Amino acid sequence: RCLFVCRHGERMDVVFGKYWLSQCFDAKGRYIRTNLNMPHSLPQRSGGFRDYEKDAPITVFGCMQARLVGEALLESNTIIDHVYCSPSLRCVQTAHNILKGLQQENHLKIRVEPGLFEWTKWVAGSTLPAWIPPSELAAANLSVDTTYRPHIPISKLVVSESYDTYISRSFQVTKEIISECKSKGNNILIVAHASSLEACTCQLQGLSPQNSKDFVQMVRKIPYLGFCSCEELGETGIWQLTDPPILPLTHGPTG
Amino acid sequence: KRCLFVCRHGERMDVVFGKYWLSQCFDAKGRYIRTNLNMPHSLPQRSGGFRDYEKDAPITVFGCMQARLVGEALLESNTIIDHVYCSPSLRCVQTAHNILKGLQQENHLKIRVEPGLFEWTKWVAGSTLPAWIPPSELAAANLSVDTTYRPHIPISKLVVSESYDTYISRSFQVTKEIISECKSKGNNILIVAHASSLEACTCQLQGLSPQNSKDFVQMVRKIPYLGFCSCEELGETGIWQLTDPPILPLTHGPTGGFNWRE
Repeated sequence: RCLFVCRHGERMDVVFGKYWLSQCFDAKGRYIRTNLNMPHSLPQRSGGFRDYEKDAPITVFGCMQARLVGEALLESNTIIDHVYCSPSLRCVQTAHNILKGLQQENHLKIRVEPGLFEWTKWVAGSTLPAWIPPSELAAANLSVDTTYRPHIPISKLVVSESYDTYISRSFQVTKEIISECKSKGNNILIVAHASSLEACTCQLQGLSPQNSKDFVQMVRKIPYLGFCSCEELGETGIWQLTDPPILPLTHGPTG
Repeated sequence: KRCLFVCRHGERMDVVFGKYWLSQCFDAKGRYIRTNLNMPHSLPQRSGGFRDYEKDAPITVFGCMQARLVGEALLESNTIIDHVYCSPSLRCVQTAHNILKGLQQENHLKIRVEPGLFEWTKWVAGSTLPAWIPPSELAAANLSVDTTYRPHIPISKLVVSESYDTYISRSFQVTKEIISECKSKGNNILIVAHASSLEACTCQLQGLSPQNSKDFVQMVRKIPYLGFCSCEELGETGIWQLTDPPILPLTHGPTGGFNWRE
């Protein structure tokens, strides 16, 4: 029926900088917040807090951005039946807070899908980031499904992949996600990255894939929690872009 | 100890959505139809209709949240607030109200609306002051305002298109009046007002020399929303000095991407 793709919320490493860990972790590794936009606590990572370097969480206003989207979906009576998300912490946290706003934290389990991760050229680093596994996510108070079997596993991701690769696996996973939810529920929410909003949806329309230049141009346009929607053309296998069921979310900075 | 806290209002509708945010939000009949998640679900009705919003804009949803977090931080630091005053601008009143909610003092503290805390009237467009909402109408619209309170500088005493050092002066007098009336009835005072107010209300209180207008404006434009400065007094002396704020600062960025799509 309907596919909703949206981008994650505000990130710590963007608002507070590349050296943000020095602003919230002391010598002994204790978390000490220095700003009201930093969350009261952060999950423990199986490996230490330097794993946050490559996999930063969302800010307190990131949680709000997500929650308002959640609440907006509830106010418009848009029922989400399954939620998928990228393995990035920021994406999981965004997905979780959308559910809080949806009043469905204790009825839906988020399906962490590595195939939804962004184009690996934009990794700020040499290797893939250490992601927090589903089991360890659930224990950090994020509503994930430890049962879920990913269509693309972590090992299948090529470090520093190419445009054609990324676009291809984006299409496969979306197609796969669309298949395994046909029998169960009407609407599907993907919570992922700016790139995901374009790559995952381009062929869904039946329109030819735009080249990498016109794709970067399209990706820089998407805001935090930027939210798009696709409707199924009867049962034709092509989906067209609909007007989203909620209003857009715009705000400035502190100044 | 005895502290004075001065903080700027939260994010404004007319900055985020522009001078003509009304044309977006209100239809021909005067019905409020929000077009963004950062717009509140409703707005208070005004005496002269929605066109009164032109020069007295409300805060945004994120503006409300900013105020809420600051209130919650104050509660977490165990900072008791005994009195709260605000500029008569709707944005300041609403900011103060949401600070009280985070503080869990909505139904205990009553905000004192004080026209002398209003910003420099040179920044008001036209040759006429904003159609402010009176305290009685404010209470009726769910903002914990003190209807009893009698302002030190009423609306009629405000000079339209006033000069810098006049603004500087009345800011100084009003702060001193506010301090003086609260001396016997408690310790900590919160003032919720404008960017200019942080330097204006506290400069000469600390004996410091006010800056000239040009240097003043430059400083003013750096103060973030809910920017929060603090002053402490040495016992019963009337000598005030700057102190570290008893809460953390608040910083966040914009929504990003494009402002307009499709």
